[PDB]
Amino acid sequence: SLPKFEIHDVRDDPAEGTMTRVAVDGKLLLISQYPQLGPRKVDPNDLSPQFDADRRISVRLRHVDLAYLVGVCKERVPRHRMETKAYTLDFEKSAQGYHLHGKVHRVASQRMEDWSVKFDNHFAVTLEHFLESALDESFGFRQHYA
Amino acid sequence: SLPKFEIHDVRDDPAEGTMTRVAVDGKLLLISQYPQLGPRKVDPNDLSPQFDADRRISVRLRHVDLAYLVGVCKERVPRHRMETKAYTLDFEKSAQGYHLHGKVHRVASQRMEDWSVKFDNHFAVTLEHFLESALDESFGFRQHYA
Amino acid sequence: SLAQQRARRAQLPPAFDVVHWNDEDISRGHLLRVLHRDTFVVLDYHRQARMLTEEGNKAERVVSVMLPAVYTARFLAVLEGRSEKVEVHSRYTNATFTPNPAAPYTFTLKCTSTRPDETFEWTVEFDVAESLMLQRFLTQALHYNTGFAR
Amino acid sequence: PSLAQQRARRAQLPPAFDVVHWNDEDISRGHLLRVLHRDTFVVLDYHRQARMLTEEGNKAERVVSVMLPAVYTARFLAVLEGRSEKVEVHSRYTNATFTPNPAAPYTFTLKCTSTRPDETFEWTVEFDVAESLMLQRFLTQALHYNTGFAR
Repeated sequence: SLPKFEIHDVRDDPAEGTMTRVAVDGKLLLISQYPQLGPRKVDPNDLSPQFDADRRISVRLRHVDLAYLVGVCKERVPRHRMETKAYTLDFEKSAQGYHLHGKVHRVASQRMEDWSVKFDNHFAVTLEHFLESALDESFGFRQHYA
Repeated sequence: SLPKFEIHDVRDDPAEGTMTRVAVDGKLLLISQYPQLGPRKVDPNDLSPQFDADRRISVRLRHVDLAYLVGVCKERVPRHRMETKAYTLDFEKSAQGYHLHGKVHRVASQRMEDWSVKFDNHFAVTLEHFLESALDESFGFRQHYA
Repeated sequence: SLAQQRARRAQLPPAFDVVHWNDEDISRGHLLRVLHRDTFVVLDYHRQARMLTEEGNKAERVVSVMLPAVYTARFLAVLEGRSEKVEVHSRYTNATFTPNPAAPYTFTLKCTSTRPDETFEWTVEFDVAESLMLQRFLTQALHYNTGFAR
Repeated sequence: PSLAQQRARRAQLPPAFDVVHWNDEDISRGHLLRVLHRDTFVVLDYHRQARMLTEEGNKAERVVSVMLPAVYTARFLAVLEGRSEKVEVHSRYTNATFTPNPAAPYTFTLKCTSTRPDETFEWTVEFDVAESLMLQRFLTQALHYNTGFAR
C-alpha cells in the first residue's frame, strides 16, 4: 500500500461533497479527487466508498515536478505552471495556504473543466510536510539500504 | 560503530597535528580531538596509530545541547554557551565558518587549557548537515521501526 | 553493558525530554517527556521530587495529556508560524499551545487538568532548543506515520 | 503483475534522479543526465538524445561519464547551499566544474571539458530551481546515509 494523505470535504449535498487524496508512488505525485458519491451515508460499518472513483481526477505528475511543487513552498518560485494536453495546472501560494487550480478532466471523458483546490491552514501544513517528504524519499536511498 | 566524521590534520610538526572527530550516539553529541603522536608515518604497512589517545579532548553534549547547536546553525540564536565543570564552550557562527572555543581538559590531567576548533567552508557544510542529521535521528524513530 | 544497550533501547517509545529542574525550589521544577506510541502523541508531566543532588529518584509523574495523531500538524502549525494557537480537550486535561511574545521561536504550553473535579495546573515553556526539538520530533512523527517508513 | 516487481528491483538499483532535458525540435539540445550513488561515488551519466519523441527506439545514449568522489559531495553542497561560488572536479577522462547561474537565482550550471586523447569534448547541463534543489536534496540524502545514519 502507498503513502498518502487525504481530505474529506463532506456535506449533506453530495453535489458539492468531495475528497482529495494526495499520494506519492516513488518519484511521482498523484493529485486525485473523488466527488462525494451517495448522500452523507451514515454508518462506520459501511465499508463502501462514499466517493465516486468513476468521476475521479487523477493527475500523475513528473518527478522534477515534485521539486517545483516543493520549491514553491520554499518561496523560491512564486508559482508553478504545469501545462499538458490532459491538464493545465498552476500551483501558487494562497494567503491562507496553498492553492492548485487550472483545467483537468476525469476518467474516460473529454471535458476540460475549470478546477480549483485549496490547501489551507493546518492543511497547508501537511501538504508542505508531505511534499518535503515525498521528494526526499523519491531518490530511493532508504528503499535501497535494507 | 557510530555515525561520525573526522578531520585529520597531520603536519611536519607533530606538535600541531589534530585528529578532530564529531560522533553521535543516540541523543549524545560527542566532540573530541586527539593530538599528533610522532612524525608522519612512512611505511604503508606501519599500522601503528598516528594520534595520541591519552591526550584526547572528549566533551559530551546533552540532547538539548545538540538542539541548541542546530538552533545556531539555523540562526534561531546568535551563539550557544555551555558552562560545565568539565568545560566551557561556545558555538557561534563565523562569517566564513563555525567556531567551538573555550577551556577544557585533556585526559588524565587536571590542568585545563584554552581550546578552539573551526569548521570552515566545506567543513561547515559537513558540520551543519551532521548536526541537523543527528538531532533528526536523535529520537529513535527509524530504529524503533524494526 | 553497551551491547545490550541497543536491542533494549530500540524497545522504547521515541521521545525526548524537556527538563526544567529548579535547584532552589524543588517545587518550581518539572520534567516533560514528549513521546510517540502508536499514532498517539503522549505528553507526560513531572515535578521534581528528590533534590537535584540527593541520592534518590528525581522525576515523578503527575498527569498525562495524550494528543491524537491529528494535532501533529496542528501543533507543528503554531511551531512554524501559521497557527496562532492550538487547544486540546482530554477527558480531564485542557490545554493550549501558544507562542511566547518574550523571545522569538519559543513556545508555551498552558494547562488545567480536572479529575473526578480536580482543578490542577501546569505551564511548561519551550525555549529555542526545546521548540526546535519538539518541531523535529513531531515532523518525524508525521513523516513516519503517513508512511515513508516502508 | 506489471508493477509486481517495483519493490523487488527497486531495492537493488542505485539511488538516483534524472534531469529531463529532451528537445525534439532539434537534437544536441536534447539530452538527459543521470546522477547516481554507487559505492561512494557521484555517478554522472550524460546522454545525447537520438530518436525523436513520439515514435520508438532507445531515445538516449551514454557518452561522457563522471565518477565523483564522496568527498566532492559536501563540496557541491557548498555551492548549492550558497557558500562556495565554484567547485572543481578533476576526473581523469573528465575535467569540469559547477557554478551558479546569474540569469536566475537559485539555479546553476555544470560545465565540462572531458579530455579524450588529440581533442577535447565540451558538454553542459543547466539545473533550474527544481533540478537544482533536486540535486541538493539528493546529495543531502547521500551524506546522511554515507555517514551511517540508517543502521
